[PDB]
Amino acid sequence: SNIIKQLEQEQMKQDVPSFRPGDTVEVKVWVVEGSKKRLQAFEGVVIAIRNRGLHSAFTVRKISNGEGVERVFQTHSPVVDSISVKRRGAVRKAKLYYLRERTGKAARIKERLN
Amino acid sequence: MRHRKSGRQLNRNSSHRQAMFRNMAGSLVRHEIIKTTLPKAKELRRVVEPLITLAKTDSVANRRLAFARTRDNEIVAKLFNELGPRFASRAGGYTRILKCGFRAGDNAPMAYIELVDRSE
Amino acid sequence: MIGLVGKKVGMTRIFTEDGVSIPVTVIEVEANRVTQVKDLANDGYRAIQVTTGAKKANRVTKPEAGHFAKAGVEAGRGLWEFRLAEGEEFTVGQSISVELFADVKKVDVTGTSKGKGFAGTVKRWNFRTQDATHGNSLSHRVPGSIGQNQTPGKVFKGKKMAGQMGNERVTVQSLDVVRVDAERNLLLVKGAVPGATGSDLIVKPAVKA
Amino acid sequence: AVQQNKPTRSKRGMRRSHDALTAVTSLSVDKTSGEKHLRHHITADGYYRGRKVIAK
Amino acid sequence: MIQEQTMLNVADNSGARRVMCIKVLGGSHRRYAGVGDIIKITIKEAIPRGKVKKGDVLKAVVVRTKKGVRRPDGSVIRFDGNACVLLNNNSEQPIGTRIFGPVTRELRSEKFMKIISLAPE
RNA sequence: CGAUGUCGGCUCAUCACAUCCUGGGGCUGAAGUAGGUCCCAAGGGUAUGGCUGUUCGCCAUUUAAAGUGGUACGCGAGCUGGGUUUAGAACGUCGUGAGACAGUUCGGUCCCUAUCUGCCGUGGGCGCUGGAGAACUGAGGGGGGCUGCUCCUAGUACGAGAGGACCGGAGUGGACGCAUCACUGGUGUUCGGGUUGUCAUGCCAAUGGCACUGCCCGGUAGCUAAAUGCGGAAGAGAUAAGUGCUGAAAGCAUCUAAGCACGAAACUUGCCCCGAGAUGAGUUCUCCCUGACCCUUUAAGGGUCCUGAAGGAACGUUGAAGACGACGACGUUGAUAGGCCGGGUGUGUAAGCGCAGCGAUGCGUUGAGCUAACCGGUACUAAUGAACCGUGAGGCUUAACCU
RNA sequence: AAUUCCUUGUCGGGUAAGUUCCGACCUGCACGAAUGGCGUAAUGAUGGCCAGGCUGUCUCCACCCGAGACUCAGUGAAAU
RNA sequence: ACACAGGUGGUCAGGUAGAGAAUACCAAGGCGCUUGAGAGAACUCGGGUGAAGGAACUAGGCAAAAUGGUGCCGUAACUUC
RNA sequence: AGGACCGAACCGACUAAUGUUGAAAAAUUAGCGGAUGACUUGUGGCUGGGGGUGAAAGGCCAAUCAAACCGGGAGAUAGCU
Repeated sequence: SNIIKQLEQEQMKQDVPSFRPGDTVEVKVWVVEGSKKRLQAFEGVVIAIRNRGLHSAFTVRKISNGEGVERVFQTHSPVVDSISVKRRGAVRKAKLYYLRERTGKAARIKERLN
Repeated sequence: MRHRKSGRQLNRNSSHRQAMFRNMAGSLVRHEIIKTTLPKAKELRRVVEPLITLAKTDSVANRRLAFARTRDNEIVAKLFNELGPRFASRAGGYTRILKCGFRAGDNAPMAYIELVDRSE
Repeated sequence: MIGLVGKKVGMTRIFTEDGVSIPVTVIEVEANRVTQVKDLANDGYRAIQVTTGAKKANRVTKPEAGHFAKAGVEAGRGLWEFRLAEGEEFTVGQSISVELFADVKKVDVTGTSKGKGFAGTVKRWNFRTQDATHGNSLSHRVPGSIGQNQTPGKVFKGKKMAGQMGNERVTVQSLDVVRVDAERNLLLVKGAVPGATGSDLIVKPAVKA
Repeated sequence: AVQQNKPTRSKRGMRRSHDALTAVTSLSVDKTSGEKHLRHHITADGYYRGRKVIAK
Repeated sequence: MIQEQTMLNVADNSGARRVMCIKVLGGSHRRYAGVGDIIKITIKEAIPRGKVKKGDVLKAVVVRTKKGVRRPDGSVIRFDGNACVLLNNNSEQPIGTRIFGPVTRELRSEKFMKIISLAPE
């Protein structure tokens, strides 16, 4: 509605790139360890869909220890702070959830170019 | 429940509906007016106007891609060419409806669905 | 303080700098000016009653027009009593707002639940589903038993099974004050409130937790 | 189940209280059709507020 | 996950393969769950070289929940393992001397210190 | 015995207290600590598995605790059919035999659309005394009542130490409920795309059809849990067991006889929902009707004429409302649905055309096209327009006020 | 043991925990050689058991699409 | 007993794909099954899908699921070879 | 070659579900087994009730089977209801 649009513009205050999945990213997030304003790096594999306005999603494949995580990024949370786009590619699907199953090697994808 | 869902089953499955609507679409173009069950008309309304919107704009592409939405040469030939100037006279609302009461096979309220720019 | 009747008109969640984004529900207040009064000179009560306006002045009847005009003009689609014994208010419209709850920090929020209607065992009374195909013969969403045998001979009054969901007033208590916006007439509450969009809702002060 | 006992005449007419057709006061007049017609439908000569819908 | 069964991974050098839960502790008939809680375990397979025996009853902490755990805004870290760190059963100490696997910040909080010094992410 | 379906399970409970836990105490061989035992206490809560047809039992591991017993050893016109016990069959055994088996084993039709009572909901009349429309008071009824750990107190009291509280407070969970899709997800045949086969659209291309949604991925709105929020309180009042003062009978003593004081999750409240058919029909506010006649035991009316209102429903258009009614909203002085325009969302570079490649196909055009149930706006279409139903200043008695 | 009452016998294996199962032991209530004994590869809509894959069987139920139910109109039962 | 979702033998045996009288979609050819119309509940039936777990279910993994073709590899206990 | 294997036709009925005042006095659906034979089926033929037949269940012999059905003895008899 108009009345949750005005409010929603009130909370739009990120200015961000455009992320077309197959994005490599390095997310730098406020940990708040023991009142530390350190920022921890999360190079991952974008999969999930952004927008739904305000509320957005992104997610990681990490492959830390032969297996990873997913970590939903919002791109409007302060906890997010700033998000690097890094390498991007071309892939027809907007999700790469067959990368949870089929894992490495087929994690590779084609390049978007510029 | 059906809270903020629209789209009736009507008679059967969606697979009946899409055939059943395509028939009635073309029958509308083809003969001007249709007398049928009052729910039915007010459901077919929703999804035949999108042929009519595509057809009040000149496009070759959108004609063939508008034949993904119809089948029959004739009705996409009437559309655009003959029912184009009919519907170049407006945007929005390409039928009047009006109603006509119960049917003589069993009591079932009927309405109408008919073109408004010729109906004189 | 008293609660006043706004309306929920969406739901959001609003970020804070410490990294929590609490759930929110954006109730929109719009003036609630004091129309009818109920006093202890007339015994039994010491409420105050209010308005929200209404779309037309043709959509209500001559009785529903009179009572209004005998307290200024402002429309009304409703009136909701709000007991009080002190925090006195007065019969002339006052147009009071969220501004109340800037010295309150707990609230209740007391709207109307949406309901589904039909109800049913499992779907409303939360029973188990069994005999899916392991010896199926009707048994899924059945209540199974509802009673015993002849040494009660009957089923007690107020036994759950079938009936009705919602379409009634409801509250869960609390639903704290998060932001008081008295100038856009937004009230940002903490978590999900009573009913779907378009429901009227009081927002009393709790002291009940 | 299969009932037991015979319901009484009373118990019939008691259900048939609620059985009846709504008297709509069907006949009505327009100034576009003075016909004695059922409102919000056909006049039997196509009109609804005037305007013939019928071609049959 | 499920109080009964589950086949959990070892996120730690000791033990190997499938490791069964038998009760998600906290009790009162705890339904599913476990994210960073201590849970009564029975190892089903154990490391074939080196010994802490199979079939023993121990305890473990689930640090890698495939459904997910989350905070501070409720942003969910969804694991792809189902792994835990085996723990002394009469106590609470890690028996495992190396830990590999991402872990939860809910173990940073409160007495658990030992776990989160020996694993990264 | 003119059929009262057995056990056990499942499902669904509900009651009793001879109480398992929480609560409150007495005694203690009551160091603390957890207890032991007994008294009071049913408000609430009261475990999953392994084996076995068994309930039970035994075992495993929690849990605050996994109470006991009753309800046709609770529940088959709700489910199951494994056991016992149908007819088959077999072993061992018994029997001369046919056959037999509270020994054992494998296999082996579980029927019935509810009239009535009862319950859970929900309307339709009439009533509430002129008739209406709203808003309530709150008599009553229902819901709800759980609890660990950790941190603080305090490493204090206690203890030789080891160990380690009470009282009280805070915090974070578990189980259960309640609410809600905003977040995280699921579904999403009604949205988009890929794709297998084939058939069609004259043919190519591109599509559409059909194949359990053909197969398969993602997904909108809505609904929903596995998600998220919130809830069980404090505090009163009157008490129980209990603990007491004061205190005679019975110069003392004595919690009781006179009189007073505290005292539990019980109870009455406080909290939430239903709630004036609460026929004891309550109350507050407002609105609409203030014309004639006639025939009667006449003050009780019946009928007739003129008005017919406020308001209702009907009807239509429909709703995060809905089995149907109901309720909610609107009916052209309109945003009520749909449509349209724009937005948004989801997919992911349409088609065609041009170029490259022999081709398959790629690239460019083009983060394109398409896109609902959404949102915003906009009368484009239908909400037409009469009507209908509902009447016509309020019975008697008495008090008070008013000429 | 499809044979054993006591009996969940007893020991071992498997199971986190195994009245069954499996291997043994022999105290064979009340096994036994053509009313065939003991084995047995192959076979089995065979009995029992375990394990893998796999799963809405369950945890713990949800939504969806259809056919009813529900409502209208026509027709029009039943046992009792 | 019915214009009964059942039973009933021989003969003819088309295209494409496919091993095929499978099956899928089409012929030739013949049909929509003699109540329709609405609302889309609960509940029942019939299907489809399910985050995480994966037999904890139950008398019992019953059902479903998942497996599946063809070519090629490679193949153990045991054995009446 | 094979009472061979996998599997349509055909036959048969192992599981479950739905039906169980049905659609139907035994069927339907999804699975299932057998499948050139100890097969299966059409046509016709043949065995008769104290009898047949039976890869054997007291099964089957016209929806009836531990002695069919129909007529007759016969209004059997019933100390029974």
